[PDB]
Amino acid sequence: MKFTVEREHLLKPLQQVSGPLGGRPTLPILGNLLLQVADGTLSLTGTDLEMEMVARVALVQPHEPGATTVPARKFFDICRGLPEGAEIAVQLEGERMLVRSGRSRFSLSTLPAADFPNLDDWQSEVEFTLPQATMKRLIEATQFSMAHQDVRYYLNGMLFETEGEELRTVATDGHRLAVCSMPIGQSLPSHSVIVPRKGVIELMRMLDGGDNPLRVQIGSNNIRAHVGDFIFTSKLVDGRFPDYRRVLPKNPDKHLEAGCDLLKQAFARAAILSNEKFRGVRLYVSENQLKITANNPEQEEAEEILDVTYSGAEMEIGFNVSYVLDVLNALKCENVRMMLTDSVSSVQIEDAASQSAAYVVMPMR
Amino acid sequence: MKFTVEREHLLKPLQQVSGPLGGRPTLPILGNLLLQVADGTLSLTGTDLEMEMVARVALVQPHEPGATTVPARKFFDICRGLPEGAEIAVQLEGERMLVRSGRSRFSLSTLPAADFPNLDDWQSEVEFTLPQATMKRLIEATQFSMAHQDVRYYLNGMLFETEGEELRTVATDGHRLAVCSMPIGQSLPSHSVIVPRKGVIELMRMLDGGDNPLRVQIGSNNIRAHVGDFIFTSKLVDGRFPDYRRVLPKNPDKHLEAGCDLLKQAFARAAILSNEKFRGVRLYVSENQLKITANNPEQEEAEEILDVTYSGAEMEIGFNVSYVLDVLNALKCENVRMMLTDSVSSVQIEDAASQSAAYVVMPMR
Amino acid sequence: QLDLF
Amino acid sequence: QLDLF
Repeated sequence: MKFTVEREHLLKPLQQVSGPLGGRPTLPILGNLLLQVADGTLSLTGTDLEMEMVARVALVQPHEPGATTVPARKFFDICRGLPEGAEIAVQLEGERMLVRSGRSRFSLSTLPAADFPNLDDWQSEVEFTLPQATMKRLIEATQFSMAHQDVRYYLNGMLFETEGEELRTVATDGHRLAVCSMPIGQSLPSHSVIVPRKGVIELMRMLDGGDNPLRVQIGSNNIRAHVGDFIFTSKLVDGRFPDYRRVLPKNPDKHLEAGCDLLKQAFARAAILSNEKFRGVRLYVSENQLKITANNPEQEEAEEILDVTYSGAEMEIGFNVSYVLDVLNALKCENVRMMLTDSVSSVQIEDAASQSAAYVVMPMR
Repeated sequence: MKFTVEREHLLKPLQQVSGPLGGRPTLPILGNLLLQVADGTLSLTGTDLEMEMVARVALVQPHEPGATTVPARKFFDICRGLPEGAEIAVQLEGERMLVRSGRSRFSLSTLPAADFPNLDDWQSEVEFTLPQATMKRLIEATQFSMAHQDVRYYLNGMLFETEGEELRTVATDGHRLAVCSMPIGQSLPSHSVIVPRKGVIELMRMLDGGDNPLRVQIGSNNIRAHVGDFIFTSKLVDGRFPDYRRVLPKNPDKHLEAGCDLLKQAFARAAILSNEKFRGVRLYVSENQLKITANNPEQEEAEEILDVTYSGAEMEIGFNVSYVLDVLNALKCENVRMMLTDSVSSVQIEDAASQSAAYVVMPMR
Repeated sequence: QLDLF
Repeated sequence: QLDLF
């Protein structure tokens, strides 16, 4: 195999395919990228066994078909290290891959293409396209609520749910939940899948922001996303995700509205004097007022008083301030709505101007 | 103790005294900031028993003298967390410090001011003032050459040398050396001191960039720097630093000139395929040409050929590429000059247009 | 800290 | 690796 490609045509694909790859791989071949020349296209593949990233690069310049695997980080660094506009001539010579550009020459060790892990074939059950910005919004709105290395593995991922013309993401750690729904403009069958944490991270990373729409294909045990010349494929988490619909407060009697920034800053300041482990704060809701208090084992105390829009009954609710701040930071809006029941029931937090994202936080006794 | 100060005028002082106060402290009081109100001035002090940070804030509003110690990070975070233009009202109320601004209230635990470590007064032996930019340049030009946790403890710091009207910084790890001389427009006695790594870091950190000159005072075992209303004091390293003058190649016969960027990029690319631990590259110098080669245990090879300005005998010299790259990155000039003797003797590297900084790198084999 | 489920 | 001193 041989190919000549402009450095500019190779850089973003190399960066994208090196994504699933970590500092210390399990197998040495996992530290390598699979390079395949065929039909005037160079395919680059990176894997971690659970997910794969494939990039396709058009070859205009003479090339010979073939395949090999090269150390990803060394190959990317070589190409990146080359000057702007450099022409990269690559050729397979025995058990070495030769990289030449100008008066720069590199010989990289190879591992056979036949040894490269093949992700199992599957047929797509549900396919839809959506703007990149929509996928970014869906992920960013819920990602922080995913569990961190929880024993219940199904919580360490993001639920992706199709229902009618909507795509929905759900993330929960058992204490707080985030749910985001976005219209797709295509009638979809009801499907529900769990995308692992790393798959979620990769889906985010692949979104360049540009005009290119994102094509999503969901199978029974895998998910695939196509963006421009990239194809990301991930295994799904085999588990049953909790029902978010049951978690949502049914008819919250109490509705509080406040400026997101003022609310966030008051909680951020009060957080300083809350228990380092338990992060407990107290909310005292009263007519057009919110009082936030915190105290820690060193007996330090914080108090914040805000003007809010509230007319219901006075109540005292405890919350892990980190969970509240996470929601307020994910919101990025002018005003927020907090929907309360009682002191022992979950709060629903939203944009006061949008119901597309809902945040459910279970309180603290 | 009582004071009222505008947030923006407490922030930089808290950032400058509390910023260096990091991690799990030896004594709990070390995690605290000493606050002292006296003569219409609020003094803020942070210490680690060796280095000290003192800021003086003018109190233009009513105040009551006194002293206490408060958790540094919590107090800084509270003030930082308060809105733009906030008026911060502070008062001591028992074994707790009260912080009030708007409808925000904080009660912080205190530790007695009398328990706060008071560093012994010392007499300045050498003093001079210099622009911040000069100190920044002197440190940045040599800092990378300081040793990292070397048994020869005196190499883990930076030598500060005064001679005539010059201030000079020297840093070495025993393999490479960096020396920077700057004229200071004040006749100084010949003095030489070693500032520890952490003191060097703090000296850099205290440079705001602004109009304020820096006033340095050096004692027998301590160094102090004043910038505006901030006083940084560090203990000196009690050791004998090697003589840089001896280390400098006497009269090199060979001189190579090259574009810093082309040279840097060629070395950065060859570095990829060099031994991960030993970082050895080979330089082949010939008439107006430099060939850089690198190989690793996996027998991967890199080769770079550059046009340089070299009129001398052909030679092959081995170098730790990291040492070379560190110099080339510290240089930030158009052209570099490499002054060579032979394959087993040190190279001197400098800006082709300036002798203010010199870099001496011992080769390999 | 209470649980959602 | 050779030493400066």
